[PDB]
Amino acid sequence: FTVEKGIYQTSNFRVQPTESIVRFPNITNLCPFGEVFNATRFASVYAWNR
Amino acid sequence: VYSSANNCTFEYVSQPFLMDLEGKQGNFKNLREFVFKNIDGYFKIYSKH
Ligand SMILES: *[C@@H]1O[C@H](CO)[C@@H](O)[C@H](O)[C@H]1NC(C)=O
Ligand SMILES: *[C@@H]1O[C@H](CO)[C@@H](O)[C@H](O)[C@H]1NC(C)=O
Ligand SMILES: *[C@@H]1O[C@H](CO)[C@@H](O)[C@H](O)[C@H]1NC(C)=O
Repeated sequence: FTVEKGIYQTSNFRVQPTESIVRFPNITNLCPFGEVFNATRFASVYAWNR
Repeated sequence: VYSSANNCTFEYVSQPFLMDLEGKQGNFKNLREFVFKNIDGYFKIYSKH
């Protein structure tokens, strides 16, 4: 109950963030994969194109 | 280099590169190094001229 002159550490100061921005891509993107849906010929079901 | 292919999944085209088809017998002027690695199914290519 009695406090003398000096410095006493009570707690810690926390700067909580206010915003949360996340950006994985920059724009729309696509790598060539339509050849399996646009091939000259397809495969059968006994041996299908994985 | 081959006769024909049967079936596959991956086909990638890199950036265009120009070459000279003339062959000579003189001293070399460039050095090219390549490193090919295979970790957990991932092929790695490292190179510098
Ligand atoms: C992402 O797309 C924008 C708009 O096309 C472009 O300015 C930026 O350079 C791109 N970033 C890349 C390709 O890393
Ligand atoms: C296949 O080719 C046709 C004609 O070139 C095109 O209209 C179509 O968008 C392509 N893709 C699919 C999934 O049909
Ligand atoms: C298609 O390729 C897969 C491997 O990517 C293979 O297992 C399958 O047998 C192939 N199908 C044909 C018809 O060659």
